[PDB]
Amino acid sequence: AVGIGAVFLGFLGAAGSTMGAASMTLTVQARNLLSGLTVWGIKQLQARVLAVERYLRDQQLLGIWGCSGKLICCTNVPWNSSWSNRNLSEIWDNMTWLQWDKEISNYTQIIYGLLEESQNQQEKNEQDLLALD
Amino acid sequence: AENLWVTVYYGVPVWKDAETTLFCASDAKAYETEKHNVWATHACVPTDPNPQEIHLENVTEEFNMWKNNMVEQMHTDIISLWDQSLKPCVKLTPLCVTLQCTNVTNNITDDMRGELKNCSFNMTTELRDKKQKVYSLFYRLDVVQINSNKEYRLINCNTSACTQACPKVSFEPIPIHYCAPAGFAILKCKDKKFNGTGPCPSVSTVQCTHGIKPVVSTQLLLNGSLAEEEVMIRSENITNNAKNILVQFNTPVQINCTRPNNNTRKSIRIGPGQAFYATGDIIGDIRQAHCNVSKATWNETLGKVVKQLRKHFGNNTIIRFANSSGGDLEVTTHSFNCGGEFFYCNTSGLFNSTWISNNDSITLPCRIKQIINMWQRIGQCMYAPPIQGVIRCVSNITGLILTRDGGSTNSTTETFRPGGGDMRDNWRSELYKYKVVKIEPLGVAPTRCKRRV
Amino acid sequence: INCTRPNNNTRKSIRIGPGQAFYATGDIIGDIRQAHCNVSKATWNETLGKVVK
Amino acid sequence: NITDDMRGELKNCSFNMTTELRDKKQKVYSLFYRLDVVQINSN
Ligand SMILES: *[C@@H]1O[C@H](CO)[C@@H](O[C@@H]2O[C@H](CO)[C@@H](O[C@@H]3O[C@H](CO[C@H]4O[C@H](CO)[C@@H](O)[C@H](O)[C@@H]4O)[C@@H](O)[C@H](O[C@H]4O[C@H](CO)[C@@H](O)[C@H](O)[C@@H]4O[C@H]4O[C@H](CO)[C@@H](O)[C@H](O)[C@@H]4O)[C@@H]3O)[C@H](O)[C@H]2NC(C)=O)[C@H](O)[C@H]1NC(C)=O
Ligand SMILES: *[C@@H]1O[C@H](CO)[C@@H](O[C@@H]2O[C@H](CO)[C@@H](O[C@@H]3O[C@H](CO)[C@@H](O)[C@H](O)[C@@H]3O)[C@H](O)[C@H]2NC(C)=O)[C@H](O)[C@H]1NC(C)=O
Ligand SMILES: *[C@@H]1O[C@H](CO)[C@@H](O[C@@H]2O[C@H](CO)[C@@H](O[C@@H]3O[C@H](CO)[C@@H](O)[C@H](O)[C@@H]3O)[C@H](O)[C@H]2NC(C)=O)[C@H](O)[C@H]1NC(C)=O
Ligand SMILES: *[C@@H]1O[C@H](CO)[C@@H](O[C@@H]2O[C@H](CO)[C@@H](O)[C@H](O)[C@H]2NC(C)=O)[C@H](O)[C@H]1NC(C)=O
Ligand SMILES: *[C@@H]1O[C@H](CO)[C@@H](O[C@@H]2O[C@H](CO)[C@@H](O)[C@H](O)[C@H]2NC(C)=O)[C@H](O)[C@H]1NC(C)=O
Ligand SMILES: *[C@@H]1O[C@H](CO)[C@@H](O[C@@H]2O[C@H](CO)[C@@H](O)[C@H](O)[C@H]2NC(C)=O)[C@H](O)[C@H]1NC(C)=O
Ligand SMILES: *[C@@H]1O[C@H](CO)[C@@H](O[C@@H]2O[C@H](CO)[C@@H](O)[C@H](O)[C@H]2NC(C)=O)[C@H](O)[C@H]1NC(C)=O
Ligand SMILES: *[C@@H]1O[C@H](CO)[C@@H](O[C@@H]2O[C@H](CO)[C@@H](O)[C@H](O)[C@H]2NC(C)=O)[C@H](O)[C@H]1NC(C)=O
Ligand SMILES: *[C@@H]1O[C@H](CO)[C@@H](O[C@@H]2O[C@H](CO)[C@@H](O)[C@H](O)[C@H]2NC(C)=O)[C@H](O)[C@H]1NC(C)=O
Ligand SMILES: *[C@@H]1O[C@H](CO)[C@@H](O[C@@H]2O[C@H](CO)[C@@H](O)[C@H](O)[C@H]2NC(C)=O)[C@H](O)[C@H]1NC(C)=O
Ligand SMILES: *[C@@H]1O[C@H](CO)[C@@H](O[C@@H]2O[C@H](CO)[C@@H](O)[C@H](O)[C@H]2NC(C)=O)[C@H](O)[C@H]1NC(C)=O
Ligand SMILES: *[C@@H]1O[C@H](CO)[C@@H](O[C@@H]2O[C@H](CO)[C@@H](O)[C@H](O)[C@H]2NC(C)=O)[C@H](O)[C@H]1NC(C)=O
Ligand SMILES: *[C@@H]1O[C@H](CO)[C@@H](O[C@@H]2O[C@H](CO)[C@@H](O)[C@H](O)[C@H]2NC(C)=O)[C@H](O)[C@H]1NC(C)=O
Ligand SMILES: *[C@@H]1O[C@H](CO)[C@@H](O[C@@H]2O[C@H](CO)[C@@H](O)[C@H](O)[C@H]2NC(C)=O)[C@H](O)[C@H]1NC(C)=O
Ligand SMILES: *[C@@H]1O[C@H](CO)[C@@H](O[C@@H]2O[C@H](CO)[C@@H](O)[C@H](O)[C@H]2NC(C)=O)[C@H](O)[C@H]1NC(C)=O
Ligand SMILES: *[C@@H]1O[C@H](CO)[C@@H](O[C@@H]2O[C@H](CO)[C@@H](O)[C@H](O)[C@H]2NC(C)=O)[C@H](O)[C@H]1NC(C)=O
Ligand SMILES: *[C@@H]1O[C@H](CO)[C@@H](O[C@@H]2O[C@H](CO)[C@@H](O)[C@H](O)[C@H]2NC(C)=O)[C@H](O)[C@H]1NC(C)=O
Ligand SMILES: *[C@@H]1O[C@H](CO)[C@@H](O[C@@H]2O[C@H](CO)[C@@H](O)[C@H](O)[C@H]2NC(C)=O)[C@H](O)[C@H]1NC(C)=O
Ligand SMILES: *[C@@H]1O[C@H](CO)[C@@H](O)[C@H](O)[C@H]1NC(C)=O
Ligand SMILES: *[C@@H]1O[C@H](CO)[C@@H](O)[C@H](O)[C@H]1NC(C)=O
Ligand SMILES: *[C@@H]1O[C@H](CO)[C@@H](O)[C@H](O)[C@H]1NC(C)=O
Ligand SMILES: *[C@@H]1O[C@H](CO)[C@@H](O)[C@H](O)[C@H]1NC(C)=O
Ligand SMILES: *[C@@H]1O[C@H](CO)[C@@H](O)[C@H](O)[C@H]1NC(C)=O
Repeated sequence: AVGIGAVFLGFLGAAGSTMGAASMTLTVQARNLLSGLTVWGIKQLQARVLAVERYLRDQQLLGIWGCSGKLICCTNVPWNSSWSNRNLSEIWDNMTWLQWDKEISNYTQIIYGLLEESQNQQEKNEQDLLALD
Repeated sequence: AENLWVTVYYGVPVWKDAETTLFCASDAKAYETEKHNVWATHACVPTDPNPQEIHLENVTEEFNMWKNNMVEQMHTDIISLWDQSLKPCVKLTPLCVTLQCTNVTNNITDDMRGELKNCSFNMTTELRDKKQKVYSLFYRLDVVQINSNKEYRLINCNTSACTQACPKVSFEPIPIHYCAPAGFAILKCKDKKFNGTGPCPSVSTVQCTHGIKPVVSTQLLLNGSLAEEEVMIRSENITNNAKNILVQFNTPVQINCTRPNNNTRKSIRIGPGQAFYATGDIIGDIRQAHCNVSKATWNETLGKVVKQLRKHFGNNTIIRFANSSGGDLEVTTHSFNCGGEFFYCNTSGLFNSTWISNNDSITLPCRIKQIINMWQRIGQCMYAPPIQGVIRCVSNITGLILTRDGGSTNSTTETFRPGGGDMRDNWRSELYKYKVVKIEPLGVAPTRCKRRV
Repeated sequence: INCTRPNNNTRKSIRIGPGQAFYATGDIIGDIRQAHCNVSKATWNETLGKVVK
Repeated sequence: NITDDMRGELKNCSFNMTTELRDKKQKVYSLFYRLDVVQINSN
């Protein structure tokens, strides 16, 4: 089919687009993160090892948040206005992911721990519920 | 829309500055034999016949041409390849020996007086018992008198032992492409008026750079890339006189060089399975080597350079050019390699002029050497075997490297002199439009979606 | 423990090849005496007593 | 100017050595400890 009817698609193609528009092309970047004794002996091996390690490190985080095998995952952690008080319309229609990263770069580590603890609680409660039956 | 929740996205387009290790990629056509090349493209991955480039709309990025790690990586790789190409070659330890030299006066002009010497010496044979008496022709720049037919020695005998370059290998430059690993990317600035620093409003992303030829020279950039619109002047801090200036030409300037001597090669066996290639007699007349440039073309190019230089110094300033100040032969001359031989030309007829605020050719005499010290190192030399027959080569002048003299107040006069030396400025003139970034495909944002229990 | 070599030594450089030097010992500037080390008798005795115990 | 305990512990030796040039040689001398030399069969 015509898909989403885009002018063109490619790696990092939507870097300068609004976060709403760039969210429809997540697969384009996702699939290119793995492969897309002389002087050149170890310069080829260390790079490959580093790429594999980075990919696995990224995957593990999604694993422990309960979002494994997904590109868009919804969570159970409410948003705190201290991180950003901007509307929902001026974020998804007037900003780009590059700009957004700068704004909330300070609170990234705070958000990560809550996502872990929420998943821990969910797993414990699910185990208890299944045990009841 | 107040009950907002965290949502996780994987694969967002954001990045950050980073330093990583790039790997080479040579053309497939380089595999058709031609394994005899200093740039060992045998281990270089074949390139993609159809490279892919993505245009990044609305993106503005910051570049700094003078703090690029790609330059350091390229320098180290080039040096390592050069060193590696010399390991399986003859070591000229027994050549450090007393010589008995005399002038060569046999059909020579008045300018080649005392430039060649006819030396004889005792040499080892394939058998450890006996020796042989041989002779060879040496240039006057490679021998030092020690205290008629006075006795000399090779200039390098008191610092190290030279390694003879294997005669089959060739020095011809070959294009090379640098590529980044997975999870990284290379950004390119497509602006035609970029001056090497600041924000570039037109950007695009690629996986490998275009073919870059590692040409080694000083005072003059050869066989390079040309600007699209106008002559470009780039410098780390134009107001500081301790920083070099890089000039990129708009159109090429042709230069013709030749060694008009019919040389002869001799093979001398100095050990089991080892030979030393000496220089026999010269078949014919003896004349100096030189290079040619067109006067009118050089004048036009210098005029354009002057016009573009006044923008940083005012319209009522006198601009004049003078030859190098002083130093070693590798800094005060235009060095280059032309099909095996190594030249050292006297670029004093080029930078001789003054400009007010308002057919023929130029010949540059050149010398030749056989003991080479590359990369400004000490303790490692190289011996270049002689080349048989006459030599001729043609190339384009693409840029320049200049330097300014610290003057008192504003005397309304500015003098620029050529200057090379460090070879990192050669690479910097090609990798000025590239940078390496690291991808961060993880993001969090607020939404109205909530997880189902 | 204190140790010393109470001789004022002189170094020499000899060129035995292209870019190779062998460092020899020249003359000794002064008197020639043996090298030695010092330890305190009382401290050693105490330590040996503890070890025996 | 040696004590009675350092008697015979140092030797003054001279030998022919190679030079930077493959043709000629040099005569040199150096001091060696008695623990590093072995007699082979005055001076
Ligand atoms: C900027 O860029 C320019 C152009 O790219 C460059 O000039 C070029 O330099 C190369 C390298 O020297 C030149 O290639 C050489 O050309 C000579 C002359 O042959 C020409 O003419 C014949 C007949 O018309 C053509 O077939 C040929 O293609 C050339 O056009 C050749 O003799 C050279 O071959 C010898 O050297 C090779 C490399 O060492 C060997 O692999 C080869 O086997 C040859 O060696 C053998 O034969 C020799 C002669 O018998 C013998 O002496 C050897 O021992 C061995 O047995 C080589 O192909 C090219 O022609 C130049 N281009 C132009 C237009 O002139 C500049 O050098 C460059 N600038 C800088 C600073 O690098
Ligand atoms: C290469 O090796 C040959 C042979 O070892 C060298 O020739 C020798 O050179 C020495 C130096 O002068 C000669 O000694 C002198 O001989 C003359 C004539 O007999 C004598 O009057 C002097 O008092 C002195 O003894 C030696 O005779 C000579 N040997 C031979 C066989 O000719 C030569 O110098 C070496 N170098 C070169 C570049 O050839
Ligand atoms: C270093 O090299 C020199 C020179 O090669 C050596 O000196 C030589 O030593 C030999 C060994 O005795 C001498 O031969 C003897 O000479 C005497 C006196 O002429 C003679 O009576 C003997 O019958 C015997 O032939 C030789 O002459 C001498 N050469 C010179 C120029 O002095 C020396 O031994 C080597 N070693 C050292 C530690 O110096
Ligand atoms: C052989 O060439 C030498 C030079 O290599 C001549 O000697 C002089 O050397 C000095 C020092 O470089 C120069 O300044 C002189 O110009 C040279 N020539 C003269 C005449 O002094 C030497 O004269 C030449 N001829 C002979 C027979 O040795
Ligand atoms: C360099 O010197 C050598 C001699 O050491 C010259 O070669 C000899 O030249 C004479 C004179 O014509 C001949 O009779 C000999 O047959 C040649 N060979 C030998 C082994 O002696 C050589 O010509 C000189 N080269 C130059 C350029 O002057
Ligand atoms: C290259 O252009 C940049 C601007 O794109 C110049 O950098 C600016 O220089 C002015 C003064 O000349 C400063 O006031 C700005 O703050 C600089 N901006 C940045 C981002 O650094 C730079 O000087 C130019 N260089 C040359 C050699 O012309
Ligand atoms: C570029 O070079 C100029 C000249 O060297 C620098 O300006 C000088 O700055 C020093 C401070 O270290 C002052 O003492 C001088 O008086 C200044 N000279 C002039 C002519 O202004 C300038 O700071 C350099 N640019 C940068 C970014 O360092
Ligand atoms: C350089 O010298 C060589 C050797 O003298 C020349 O090669 C010879 O040229 C003649 C031309 O008459 C041929 O007949 C020979 O067969 C060639 N090979 C030899 C003699 O081995 C060469 O032509 C000269 N190059 C010049 C003068 O440019
Ligand atoms: C470079 O320019 C010089 C002159 O500036 C050229 O030299 C001429 O060469 C021809 C052919 O050999 C002679 O007939 C002329 O007499 C030479 N001019 C003189 C001696 O003034 C030379 O040919 C040019 N080419 C190269 C490659 O240097
Ligand atoms: C450098 O050498 C080239 C040789 O390729 C010269 O180009 C030739 O110039 C003559 C002029 O007499 C023309 O007739 C030829 O058609 C040119 N050949 C080509 C292939 O274009 C060039 O002129 C020389 N330049 C200098 C400054 O000497
Ligand atoms: C480079 O070339 C220039 C010009 O040919 C040389 O300067 C000339 O040197 C000669 C002596 O060799 C003098 O007679 C001239 O008077 C000099 N020119 C002027 C304008 O005075 C210069 O020496 C050369 N560079 C070297 C040899 O390193
Ligand atoms: C470089 O420039 C100098 C200075 O103009 C030239 O040297 C001579 O300068 C005088 C006056 O100063 C003139 O009358 C002469 O005509 C100049 N020389 C010639 C040959 O005309 C010099 O010629 C220029 N070229 C160089 C140094 O290679
Ligand atoms: C030196 O400059 C000349 C002239 O710009 C270059 O010759 C051009 O090469 C391209 C690519 O092969 C051709 O499409 C053009 O037609 C050539 N120009 C002319 C006038 O024929 C040459 O490639 C440059 N590089 C060298 C000489 O090594
Ligand atoms: C060991 O000997 C050296 C060399 O004799 C002494 O160094 C010299 O000491 C004197 C003291 O009077 C200075 O004037 C010289 O400048 C020193 N350097 C020389 C002579 O090259 C050194 O002091 C001695 N160390 C001792 C005796 O402990
Ligand atoms: C170690 O102990 C010895 C004695 O056991 C010390 O030797 C004395 O050194 C001083 C200073 O030179 C002399 O005045 C004495 O005469 C020495 N004692 C003798 C000869 O019995 C020595 O100084 C101590 N220190 C070191 C580092 O060994
Ligand atoms: C070993 O040497 C040290 C020197 O650091 C001696 O320590 C000194 O001992 C003297 C006793 O005469 C004191 O006056 C100094 O204050 C000490 N110096 C320090 C830094 O503590 C030590 O006594 C020596 N030991 C032996 C066994 O000789
Ligand atoms: C020079 O020193 C040697 C010892 O290196 C003295 O020779 C004797 O060597 C034997 C074997 O090691 C020792 O047991 C003796 O104690 C040494 N001395 C004596 C007197 O026999 C030799 O005497 C010393 N003097 C000379 C002139 O050689
Ligand atoms: C070791 O022996 C050398 C000689 O082989 C001595 O050096 C020479 O000593 C004499 C006597 O004073 C001087 O005249 C010479 O000038 C010295 N040099 C040479 C090259 O002979 C050296 O002094 C001896 N060393 C010791 C520690 O006894
Ligand atoms: C939001 O963050 C601020 C500081 O960043 C904190 O004071 C406040 O308690 C937070 N509110 C939440 C997590 O509900
Ligand atoms: C955010 O929403 C409030 C209430 O609807 C509105 O007053 C304000 O202008 C909005 N700000 C934006 C869209 O930037
Ligand atoms: C992040 O914190 C730093 C201080 O740690 C501060 O300088 C910066 O402005 C903060 N960024 C934002 C977007 O608040
Ligand atoms: C060079 O060109 C300028 C104008 O472009 C002219 O005035 C001058 O006479 C020419 N010749 C020299 C040697 O500058
Ligand atoms: C060492 O110490 C012991 C007791 O600690 C004492 O009897 C003795 O006299 C001391 N001296 C020696 C040499 O043991």
